[PDB]
Amino acid sequence: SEKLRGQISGLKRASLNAQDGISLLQTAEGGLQNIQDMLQRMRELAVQAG
Amino acid sequence: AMYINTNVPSLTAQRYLGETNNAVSKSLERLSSGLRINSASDDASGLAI
Amino acid sequence: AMYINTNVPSLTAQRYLGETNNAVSKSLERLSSGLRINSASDDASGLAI
Amino acid sequence: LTAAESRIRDLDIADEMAKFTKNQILAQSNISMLAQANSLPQMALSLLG
Amino acid sequence: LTAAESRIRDLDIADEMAKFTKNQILAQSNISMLAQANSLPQMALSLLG
Amino acid sequence: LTAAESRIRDLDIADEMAKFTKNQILAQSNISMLAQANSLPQMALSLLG
Repeated sequence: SEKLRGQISGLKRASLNAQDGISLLQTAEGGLQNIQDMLQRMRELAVQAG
Repeated sequence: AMYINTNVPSLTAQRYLGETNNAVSKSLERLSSGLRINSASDDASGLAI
Repeated sequence: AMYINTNVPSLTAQRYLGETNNAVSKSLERLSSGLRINSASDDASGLAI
Repeated sequence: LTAAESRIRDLDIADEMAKFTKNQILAQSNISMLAQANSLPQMALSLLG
Repeated sequence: LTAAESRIRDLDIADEMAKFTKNQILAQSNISMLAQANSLPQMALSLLG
Repeated sequence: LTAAESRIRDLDIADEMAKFTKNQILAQSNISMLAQANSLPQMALSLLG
């Protein structure tokens, strides 16, 4: 009983940690998307000249 | 066998409800956005093309 | 997992509606004016020419 | 950030309601057994003499 | 090329609508079954007691 | 200046509607829980003796 209780508690804590982790990557991909959006306008106005 | 605090079917229903809600959220996001891929994880090969 | 006080799809739809409405207003301005450039921000090089 | 932060605000209503119902059921059994235990001792002894 | 690129834009809206409708229908059945699962066993046991 | 000034008149109606629905739906839960809380105390002690 004691071992099973400990395992249940640990599994719950890991379940929380998973979403705690996922939020950070979501933020990172948002920032990267903004940067990628800017870079293409730079390239377009680059091919403008010449 | 009748016990107390053994509501396993409640746990099963909660799990299935969770997956259903996640699917609803993703479908609503997709159709509101009007895009297939969105984000960066739906397709790993179409973004570069 | 259902929540309360967690209406995020409303926020995302509000954002996308914002971009849609801003684009609509800009196009309305352009066609009503009947001029390509307008303002001073759309193109940086056509003004002098 | 508003999506991430609002994940430590409230649980699902389902499991909280489940716990509420389970404790509500068990309290009544506690009370009934307390009543019968209280009635037990002296009534079964006063006829000894 | 603009015809070629606009082939990964979004699904033909009909199938996304169908997915939304089916998931929305299924969620309410999940909720009702969860309610009955919460209701039944503890009340039955309390009746037994 | 009429564009600049009336950026401080009112929000979008969307978020106001969202908060209104949120608070209105939470009030009913408050009322129901208050009713159950008033129901519990004396009915649970009247059968002690």
